[PDB]
Amino acid sequence: VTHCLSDIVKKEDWSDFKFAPIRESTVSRAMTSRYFKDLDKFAVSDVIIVGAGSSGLSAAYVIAKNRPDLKVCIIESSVAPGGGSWLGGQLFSAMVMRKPAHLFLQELEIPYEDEGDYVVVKHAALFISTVLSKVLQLPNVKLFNATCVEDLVTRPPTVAGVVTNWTLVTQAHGTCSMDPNVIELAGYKNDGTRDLSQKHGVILSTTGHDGPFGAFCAKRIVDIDNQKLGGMKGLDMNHAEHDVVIHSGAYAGVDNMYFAGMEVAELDGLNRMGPTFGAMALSGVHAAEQILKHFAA
Amino acid sequence: VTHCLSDIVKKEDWSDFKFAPIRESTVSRAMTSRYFKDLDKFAVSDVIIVGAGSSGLSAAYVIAKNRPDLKVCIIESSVAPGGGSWLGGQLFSAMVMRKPAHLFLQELEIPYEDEGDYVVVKHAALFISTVLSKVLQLPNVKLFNATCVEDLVTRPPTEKGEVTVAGVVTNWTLVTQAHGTCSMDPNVIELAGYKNDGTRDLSQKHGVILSTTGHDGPFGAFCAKRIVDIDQNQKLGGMKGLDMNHAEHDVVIHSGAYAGVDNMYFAGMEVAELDGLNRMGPTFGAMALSGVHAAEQILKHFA
Amino acid sequence: VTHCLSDIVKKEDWSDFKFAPIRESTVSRAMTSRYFKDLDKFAVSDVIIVGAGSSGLSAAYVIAKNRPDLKVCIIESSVAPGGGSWLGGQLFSAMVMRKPAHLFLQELEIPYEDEGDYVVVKHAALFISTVLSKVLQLPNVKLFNATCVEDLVTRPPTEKGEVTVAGVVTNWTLVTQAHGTCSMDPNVIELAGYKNDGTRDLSQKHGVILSTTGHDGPFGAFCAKRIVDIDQNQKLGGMKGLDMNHAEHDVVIHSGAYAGVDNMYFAGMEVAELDGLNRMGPTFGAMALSGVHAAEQILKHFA
Amino acid sequence: VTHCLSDIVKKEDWSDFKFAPIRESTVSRAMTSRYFKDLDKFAVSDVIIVGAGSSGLSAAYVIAKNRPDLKVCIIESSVAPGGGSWLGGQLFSAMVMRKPAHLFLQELEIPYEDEGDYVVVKHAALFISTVLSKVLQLPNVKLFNATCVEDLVTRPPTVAGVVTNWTLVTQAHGTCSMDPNVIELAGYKNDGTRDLSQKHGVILSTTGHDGPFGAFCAKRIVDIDNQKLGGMKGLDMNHAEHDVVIHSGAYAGVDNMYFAGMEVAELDGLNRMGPTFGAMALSGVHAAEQILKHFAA
Amino acid sequence: VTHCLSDIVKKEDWSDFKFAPIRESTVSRAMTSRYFKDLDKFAVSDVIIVGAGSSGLSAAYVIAKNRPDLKVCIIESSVAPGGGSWLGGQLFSAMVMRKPAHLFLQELEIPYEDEGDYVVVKHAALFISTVLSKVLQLPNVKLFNATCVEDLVTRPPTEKGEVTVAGVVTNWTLVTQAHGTCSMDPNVIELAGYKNDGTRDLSQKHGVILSTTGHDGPFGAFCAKRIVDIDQNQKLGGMKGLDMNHAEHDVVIHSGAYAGVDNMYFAGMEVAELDGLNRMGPTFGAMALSGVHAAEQILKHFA
Amino acid sequence: VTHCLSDIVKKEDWSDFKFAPIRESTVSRAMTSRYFKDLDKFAVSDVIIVGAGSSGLSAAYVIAKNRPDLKVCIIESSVAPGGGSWLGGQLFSAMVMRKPAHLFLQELEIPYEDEGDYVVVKHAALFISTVLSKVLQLPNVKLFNATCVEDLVTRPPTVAGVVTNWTLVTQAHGTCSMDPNVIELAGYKNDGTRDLSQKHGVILSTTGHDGPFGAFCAKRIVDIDNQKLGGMKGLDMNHAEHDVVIHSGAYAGVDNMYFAGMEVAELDGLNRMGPTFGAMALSGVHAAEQILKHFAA
Ligand SMILES: C[C@H](/N=C/C(=O)O)C(=O)[C@H](O)COP(=O)(O)OP(=O)(O)OC[C@H]1O[C@@H](n2cnc3c(N)ncnc32)[C@H](O)[C@@H]1O
Ligand SMILES: C[C@H](/N=C/C(=O)O)C(=O)[C@H](O)COP(=O)(O)OP(=O)(O)OC[C@H]1O[C@@H](n2cnc3c(N)ncnc32)[C@H](O)[C@@H]1O
Ligand SMILES: C[C@H](/N=C/C(=O)O)C(=O)[C@H](O)COP(=O)(O)OP(=O)(O)OC[C@H]1O[C@@H](n2cnc3c(N)ncnc32)[C@H](O)[C@@H]1O
Ligand SMILES: C[C@H](/N=C/C(=O)O)C(=O)[C@H](O)COP(=O)(O)OP(=O)(O)OC[C@H]1O[C@@H](n2cnc3c(N)ncnc32)[C@H](O)[C@@H]1O
Ligand SMILES: C[C@H](/N=C/C(=O)O)C(=O)[C@H](O)COP(=O)(O)OP(=O)(O)OC[C@H]1O[C@@H](n2cnc3c(N)ncnc32)[C@H](O)[C@@H]1O
Ligand SMILES: C[C@H](/N=C/C(=O)O)C(=O)[C@H](O)COP(=O)(O)OP(=O)(O)OC[C@H]1O[C@@H](n2cnc3c(N)ncnc32)[C@H](O)[C@@H]1O
Repeated sequence: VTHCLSDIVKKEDWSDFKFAPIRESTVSRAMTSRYFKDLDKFAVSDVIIVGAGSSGLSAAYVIAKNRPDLKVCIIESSVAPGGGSWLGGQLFSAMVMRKPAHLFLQELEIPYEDEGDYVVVKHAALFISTVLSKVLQLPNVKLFNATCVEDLVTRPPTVAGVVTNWTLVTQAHGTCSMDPNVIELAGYKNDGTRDLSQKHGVILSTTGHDGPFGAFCAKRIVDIDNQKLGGMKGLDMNHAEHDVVIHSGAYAGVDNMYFAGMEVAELDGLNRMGPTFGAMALSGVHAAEQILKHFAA
Repeated sequence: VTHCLSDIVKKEDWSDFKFAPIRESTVSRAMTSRYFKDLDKFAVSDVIIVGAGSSGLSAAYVIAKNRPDLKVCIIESSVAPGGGSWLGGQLFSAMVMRKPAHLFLQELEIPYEDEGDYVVVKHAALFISTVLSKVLQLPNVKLFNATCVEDLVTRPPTEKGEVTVAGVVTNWTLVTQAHGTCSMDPNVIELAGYKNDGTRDLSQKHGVILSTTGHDGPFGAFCAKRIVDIDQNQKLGGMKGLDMNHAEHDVVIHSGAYAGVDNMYFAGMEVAELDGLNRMGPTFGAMALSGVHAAEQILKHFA
Repeated sequence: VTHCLSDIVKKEDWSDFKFAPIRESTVSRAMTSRYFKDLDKFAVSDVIIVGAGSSGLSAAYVIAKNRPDLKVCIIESSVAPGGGSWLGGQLFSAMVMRKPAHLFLQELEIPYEDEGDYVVVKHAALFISTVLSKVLQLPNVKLFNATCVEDLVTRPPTEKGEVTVAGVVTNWTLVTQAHGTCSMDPNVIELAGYKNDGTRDLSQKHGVILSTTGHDGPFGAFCAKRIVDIDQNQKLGGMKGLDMNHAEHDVVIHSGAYAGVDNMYFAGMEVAELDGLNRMGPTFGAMALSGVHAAEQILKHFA
Repeated sequence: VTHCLSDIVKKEDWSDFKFAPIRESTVSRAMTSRYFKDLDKFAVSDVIIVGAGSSGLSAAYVIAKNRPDLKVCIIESSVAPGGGSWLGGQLFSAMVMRKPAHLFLQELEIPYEDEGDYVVVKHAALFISTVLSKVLQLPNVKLFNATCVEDLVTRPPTVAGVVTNWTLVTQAHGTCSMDPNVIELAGYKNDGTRDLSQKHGVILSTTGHDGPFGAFCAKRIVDIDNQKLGGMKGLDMNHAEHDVVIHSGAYAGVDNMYFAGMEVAELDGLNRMGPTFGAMALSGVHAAEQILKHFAA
Repeated sequence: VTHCLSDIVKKEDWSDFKFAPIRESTVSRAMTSRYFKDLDKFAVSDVIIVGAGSSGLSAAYVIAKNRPDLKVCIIESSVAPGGGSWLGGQLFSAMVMRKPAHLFLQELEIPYEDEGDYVVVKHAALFISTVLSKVLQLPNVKLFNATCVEDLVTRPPTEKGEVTVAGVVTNWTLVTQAHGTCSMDPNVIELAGYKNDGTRDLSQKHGVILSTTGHDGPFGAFCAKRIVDIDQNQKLGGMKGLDMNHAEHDVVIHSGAYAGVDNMYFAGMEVAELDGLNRMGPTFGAMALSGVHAAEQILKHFA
Repeated sequence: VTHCLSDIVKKEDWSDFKFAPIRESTVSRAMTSRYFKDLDKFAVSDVIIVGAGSSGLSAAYVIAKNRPDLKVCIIESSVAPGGGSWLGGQLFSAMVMRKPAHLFLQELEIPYEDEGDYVVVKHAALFISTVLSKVLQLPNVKLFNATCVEDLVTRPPTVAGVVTNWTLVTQAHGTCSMDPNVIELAGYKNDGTRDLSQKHGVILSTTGHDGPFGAFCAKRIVDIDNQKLGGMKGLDMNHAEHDVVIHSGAYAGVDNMYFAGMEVAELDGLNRMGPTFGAMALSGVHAAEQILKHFAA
């Protein structure tokens, strides 16, 4: 039997095992210094992705892989990212993805079972953990998990950033009050006005349809903007997956604002697809394409 | 600007995009058929790992990588696996691991920042997502997430002790969390080693349970408490104060075979609860390496 | 009618008013940079005070005023500090303090009504807001509010006892209140006195914990219970009935160094829970003066 | 080592320490007598301030300091006053105030760190505790904390007072029922009609935007009055802080009614500012100016 | 068709009806002034009755009717007094009382149906509303409803026992129910018998507590549990099974002075919890008569 | 010392005390037989009063005292009747009643403190317990407490009864489902049609403004009927108490339907009065007058 310590630990009872000694504050400072550096670096971001589910992570991979220089800030309200992609339907495991979504799986080197017009990843968790791993390895991506977007930063008749807090704080806003923080989009001067020498940053909202804060940016934009929440319709896989992919990308009516995933179905009043995931990944690819074109222009 | 569909979607507006058509029942049947196959195949398992946190997943990797033929059944009560390893401390990100835990990171190809006597993974999420990915790709590993162990399957006492494990009693976590409120029976996952009359077959290797359910949360230290509750010759030590030097050392050394019960193994913070050890707070080297230690003992059992 | 802007706002409708312009990220960075500096500076503290109620804040004032060079780290689980001192009894306002506690009020310049053997501050809120203001102005005091102590950092037993304190284990209170529900690790604040290998440096003064977490609420008497839970040579006395004469006397006298644990101090109603003393109800002289007593002992330790 | 008892306690073990003996009822009566005197005195008030957060307390200081003769009744639903000013953003400590808000800090002798166009108070708690201390020391200010305004006292087509209860009672109104009390504004006779020989009292509502009873008086006035709740818009510090300060003061459509703080943003549909506090203090100053002018006329 | 306003309202549409005018503050001051007078007058009481249920209210009537000069202070945690006597069993109405409890009904002029060995009040609500009405009319009785006893005021041990009662610790019930969640101090109500230095005045009759808090609900058997919790020479018997013959007999006989504590009395179902007696279910004769028995002993104390 | 047992119990230790022996089932049957007799008798009622608070009980007394022959069915959702009349305001005790409400107190022989234009009952609980006692003593009044009205029984374009359940069942309707019972008004045949030889029964709804089921019949009538819920306005004692008394009685738009108490303020959009109780009692008297006239015609 062989493992990473086979050459270092020679006693069967592991009596010769040891860690190098440590002081508790060394650990605290190592963590906190790095988190402040993140908060400082990403206080102005090029791309803010709200929601690290299948659509948001798929988009994050394509964006960051193509433009490793861009600061991609991912805000995820739950402790565990991945949203609704840890399971298939009814607590079962298998993740069905219709072709050509398998081309995304090949790119990420995610194995699957080919069934002709669709493929199956043997566990939804395998897809999402793989995408997470690959996204997180990229140099200018930051995952702020346990952190919720509570509002939008705006400028008079565009988005200009997001308003953030610890999720557990947001969930206690009903119950002394606790202010949020802010993450700003690229493109402004120290007087708060537009700097046209800079490319404007963008928000991609991929907060799904479900859960405590589902379809968050859609509701807030509708709350402020002429626009109404379409409302997700009944389940119809052929029409739902097609429309979600096609409708994903730039939002008409607000500048520098993008959507993907099931949030698009809520906003545009499209069908839903239930336990199949091709459109989540590919809507992320589509949104990412449009976002990458914005930064190339 | 290139991506996986660049060769087949040529319209800027994606108007030429399409999925192959589908019928809803095809998707349903594709999912359900597979889940039953899993339930049928793993109804008798060689290794049952309770809790897919850092220590459980680290152990799973070492076991399954070394013995890809063993049925390794991972039961995880939460929807998302990974337990307490998606964050560092106080909702911050960085994962500190003391050397020699960095050798495990090297094996898994997880990048880190070397600070001398310890290293830092830039996000805890990077560690746990990577281990998950590599574990789940193995051919005889199954993750039953959203599924809780709520009791042990046992056989009567022997010379080895009062408690003799033979499997776990399972349910959907959401069902378990409603038991206090018409009642809903559990399922069972059995360990290898028994005949069709329920008695031991000594020609067969007995399966094992590795419990790695941590110390915290709704079901923390589950198997430790159940074993103590069944056998009053044993007691819960109770996790003591934070002391990184002593806690990480002791958790690693004390992980593995549990003295009073046969075919029963522990790793991670559940060991600290059971043996009354110190805790270490936001450092993770002992979680990975206690899993490695338990895995070694389990592999030797099957050798 | 005059106010701070009378010289720069001349329009009755304030149409000539303006702020200097600002960028949102400037504000964010101004806040976050400072909080990290605090976390870095106080990661090793000289005095850790658990609970910013009347007794904790009174102690903090005496300690920091006498020794402004000491890092005095105040951990308070609630958003608003002040604990039980924003009101008198039954939601009424007046704060009764028996003499000689009025001498403390004089030092803090808190006005009161003299009734002979006792005095009355016209609102409890006036006492606690004033002490808070004066404490927070001191240069090496830090208030980490919305932050809970959920465990102790320890070192192995010595001749001084079973429990040896070396810091506190911390988290955002809202996280602590969710532990029963993916798990979230704590942070640590360490006491002065240890080297980079985690062992004691006898050339350095050991830091101290003063626990003043009261008797009531979600985390009442936290350190008393944790110390009792770790060392079974000690037990929780349990707060007895209301008896103002005996309760206030005993709480003041019993406050200070805890007999069984080194570098550990108590004041306020937590002392009553630990030593099994009477309670006093809506009178506050013993809270302030027990803080003074504990502060004296702590200053002597550092002298 | 020296403290307030160094000349009175001479034993190291404090064995010579003693309190003067007391009877429990002496303490009870001292508290209750004073609270009834308060209830009696302030049953008719000149200024009722609803909400003791940054804006309400800032206004209370300016009003009471300039007119120490006026009965200023502060109603605060929480046990601890101070509202949302015990923290900065995301549970961090520092309180950023843009100039000229620093002139308010100088007046209250609150130390700060000067950063050019803005200043920083090292802990939000230092600002709010200092203002509280200074406000509470004034002779005709009363803080009724743990007490909630549940409704308004009115007279046919003005405000004439507030309807009060213990907050914990208000929070149980959903669950035998429990009547409120009343606090009346100055200006009426014993038959309940207007006494024009008296100056009419005023309400200043500063109940914020957040929490269990946020924007209370705004919602209730809109409920009764032609007026609609504007609804707080997205975060934009330049426009939010400017407008909140400017819009604070007398409400158009109801006589003797004033607003300040974030309640103004909800009512008038303004932007929000997130974790900066200059407009809270200065909107209170502005409202206080208008209120003081009403009582001077 | 006649009613109280027939002589002053002559219009069929009541258009000539009117109230005398009023100012809102007149009403407020009328209420608050009176409540403070109550708090001031009863701050020292002769008899403190904890719980305004059937047994407490029955005792109150007998005590106050016989000695109208005594300050009888009734503390009731609920908004509505009457405890468990607004209904019979299983939400049905009828109140069964075994003879000789019917003699109490006769004294209170409560009509009943005579069934031989027992009688029936047609609605439990009729019994409890009538006793309430007659009790509240007495000149030195005060009902502090919506007010909970959450502790006892005590003095140090004597020859009479470990626990020596000197009053009760009070708060608004809604505050007490929030203690587990900034902390809120209680008030105090003191028993007659002490001087201004808090010590006993042997020239004065000591006041008494009668606890009648039942067995059930949020604060059931409060004083029994507190007395047991303070003095470990005593234990909670625990209410046993239902046995009407033995339960009603024993509750009546065992009610009155508590053996281990001076100036302390019990009646009703709290006695069953304390002494470990049977329960009786939906019959109420023992509640009324145990109150009578306790009242007799209390009156003899003051005689 | 003398009590009801002084001639029966002669031992100081009460050792000679005894109850006559009993069998547990004797007690059960005595209770249950009587409750079924009530359910049977009142299954058709002449007057159904919904809510046994100050207004409903005041009305019940006047109705039943004048017409002891009428079956008066009082439905009360709480275990304890009395609604909001066990306390004055802010958990204080005193009950202020403006004249001429004192004439009602004299009739019920409730002592009070005369203060000129108003009187004070020393405890609200004294008023409500006295009225309860006197109402419950009447021969054809039944109090079904712990019982909630969940809906109305109707006949096509009138009320014809109420739909009832145990309150604890009603409160679990959100969580296997549990059907209600019915209480019918007098006036119908066994085929369910109107019997014009009989006087139609009436509903008086006095369910207040507050609590879990406040203003129940007002909301349900508005739900079905042309009519809108006025909504209770601000506190103004002079106008509120006058209007509540005047507006109490027959509802225009539904036949055989009456209101009194604060439910009238919700329905007709009137002011509220806070902690004064004259209008509650007198609105009950007014409603009772109209109801008694209906049964006299
Ligand atoms: C195909 C399947 N079902 C279809 C059907 O049933 O018809 C399905 O719903 C998809 O898996 C959804 O994927 P998508 O990426 O659109 O959203 P979701 O997985 O919920 O991810 C959203 C993520 O967004 C997070 N989130 C949600 N709201 C917020 C917020 N305000 N701030 C930060 N993060 C937020 C949330 O925690 C989650 O991780
Ligand atoms: C080092 C750090 N902090 C130390 C300190 O603060 O002192 C720390 O606690 C570690 O991250 C814990 O790692 P470990 O693998 O021991 O447990 P955890 O991450 O809780 O994983 C346990 C997993 O086990 C799951 N689980 C818990 N109970 C059950 C059950 N009965 N059935 C199935 N799954 C269960 C649970 O959801 C979770 O995913
Ligand atoms: C005299 C009066 N009544 C006596 C009686 O009724 O008999 C009375 O109880 C005093 O006001 C209590 O003063 P003290 O300073 O002992 O405690 P408290 O005011 O509860 O302050 C404790 C503080 O400590 C905080 N706290 C409590 N637990 C924790 C924790 N684990 N970590 C951090 N902070 C904690 C808590 O939020 C609070 O602010
Ligand atoms: C600048 C910052 N954030 C801006 C942003 O996020 O965009 C911010 O929100 C300010 O700190 C708010 O200050 P403001 O004084 O407007 O309100 P707040 O601090 O909530 O104080 C309101 C006070 O009013 C109290 N309160 C609230 N409602 C009531 C009521 N009905 N009766 C009595 N008191 C009440 C409440 O407890 C609290 O103390
Ligand atoms: C005979 C019947 N059933 C017997 C059986 O089922 O076997 C039965 O239980 C009797 O009705 C009980 O009468 P009793 O007077 O003992 O108590 P109860 O009616 O609960 O009245 C207690 C009162 O006491 C109150 N209370 C209870 N605890 C407290 C407290 N700590 N402070 C103030 N008041 C308190 C409570 O609200 C209540 O009103
Ligand atoms: C004057 C004072 N305050 C004025 C102000 O604040 O402005 C005040 O509100 C009065 O005391 C109210 O008297 P009223 O008789 O109108 O109602 P209330 O005492 O709530 O009685 C209603 C009764 O009706 C009951 N109830 C309420 N809903 C139902 C239902 N659906 N079925 C049966 N019973 C019901 C409820 O339990 C209660 O006992």
